Amino acid sequence: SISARNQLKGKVVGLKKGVVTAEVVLEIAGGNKITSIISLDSVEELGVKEGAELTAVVKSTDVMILA
Amino acid sequence: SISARNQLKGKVVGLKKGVVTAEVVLEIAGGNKITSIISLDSVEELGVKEGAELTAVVKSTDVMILA
Amino acid sequence: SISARNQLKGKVVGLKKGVVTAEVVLEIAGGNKITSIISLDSVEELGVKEGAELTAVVKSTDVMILA
Amino acid sequence: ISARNQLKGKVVGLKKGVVTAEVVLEIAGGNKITSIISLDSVEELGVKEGAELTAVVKSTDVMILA
Amino acid sequence: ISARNQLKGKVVGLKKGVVTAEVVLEIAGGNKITSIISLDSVEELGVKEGAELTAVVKSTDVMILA
Amino acid sequence: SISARNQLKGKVVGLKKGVVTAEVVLEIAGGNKITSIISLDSVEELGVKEGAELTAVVKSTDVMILA
Ligand code: MOO
Ligand code: MOO
Ligand code: MOO
Ligand code: MOO
Ligand code: MOO
Ligand code: MOO
Ligand code: MOO
Ligand code: MOO
Repeated sequence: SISARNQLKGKVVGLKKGVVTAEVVLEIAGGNKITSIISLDSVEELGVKEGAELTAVVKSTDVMILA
Repeated sequence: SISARNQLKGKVVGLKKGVVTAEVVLEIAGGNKITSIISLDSVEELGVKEGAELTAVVKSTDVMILA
Repeated sequence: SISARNQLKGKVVGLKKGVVTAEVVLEIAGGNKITSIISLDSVEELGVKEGAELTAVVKSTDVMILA
Repeated sequence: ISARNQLKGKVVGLKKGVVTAEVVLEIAGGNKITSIISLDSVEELGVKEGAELTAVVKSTDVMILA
Repeated sequence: ISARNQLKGKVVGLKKGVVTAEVVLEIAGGNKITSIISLDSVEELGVKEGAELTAVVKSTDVMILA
Repeated sequence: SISARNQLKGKVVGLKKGVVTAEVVLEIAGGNKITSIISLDSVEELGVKEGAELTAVVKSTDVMILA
């Protein structure tokens, strides 16, 4: 119910922990890949792991268009 | 060749022009929908129209994770 | 259950609808005013109105420090 | 500045990485604000625990949860 | 402020919508900067053509093209 | 050919690699310093190095006005 209009359901296939940030790579429907860099705290708090089923969220105003 | 790690190839199915911004809705592979709000200038300059084939770009650091 | 680490509860004191986006000002702890600019579409589906209790959400990576 | 979200608080956490850094400020009512910025900024503004600072956020970066 | 991108320029365009507004500043070397902010900010900072202002951008929002 | 309206040409004067992200400082017209924090992965694939000419890109919606 949050306004972010892009919610892409997917599966974690890559995970890399840094000191402050984290990188979560999801395999989503149709064969596309989504790359997320978020805080390492949210990554540990949400219990993300390779194979977990997750949703990638993106606010519309953060989406560019390439012709 | 730009760093934005999320490039989702798709087809414009919705277009709405505002005064300063624009909303471009793409149908992408696998049946997902992407919603873009960008400037109405880039929308007119790139020549976006319903049915055009476009790529949605999203910088990794703008992607959240929902468990 | 989203990685976005900042989630500030409040009540809607401001609502302005545009053509593509819309403005939502929430009053949070301490009378602090939070202003959110989102899609017109999102406000309508989330049924936002003056007095509604909603939560404002911000990804850490959008949060700057002013000294 | 144009960013309309400016919240005053007290540094209650600071995590320094290699490129970025986390600052956790406690603002009015016990809410905590998490900010990830550049290490460079954390060295230059003078950020440390106990310090009073303001969290700034651009409106268009704020989502709404119903 | 922590945002490390602060470019000084002169307002050469201003477009007012209902909720947001476009400001186009000309900075050093003829480059133009496009910024979409809240109408509210455009009314309060005092933005108009000819005015000198600074464009601010957070590092983590800047992409790189090779 | 991307909607991102700000594209500032420059030469790399700064490069710092982290674990998940990396920092790139470009020198543009007027000696102005632009700092970009992106994914470590992106810097490696784009082969970024001191002295490289690259273009910094920013979406309008991330650009604030300081008075
Ligand atoms: O309606 Mo949104 O929060 O700009 O995707
Ligand atoms: O040094 Mo990081 O890759 O910002 O945790
Ligand atoms: O490497 Mo990026 O520009 O943070 O997606
Ligand atoms: O009033 Mo708009 O929908 O920001 O052009
Ligand atoms: O970058 Mo976060 O971990 O979604 O606040
Ligand atoms: O008017 Mo702002 O810079 O989108 O908060
Ligand atoms: O990410 Mo910064 O250090 O607020 O420009
Ligand atoms: O919001 Mo834009 O039209 O990608 O600069």
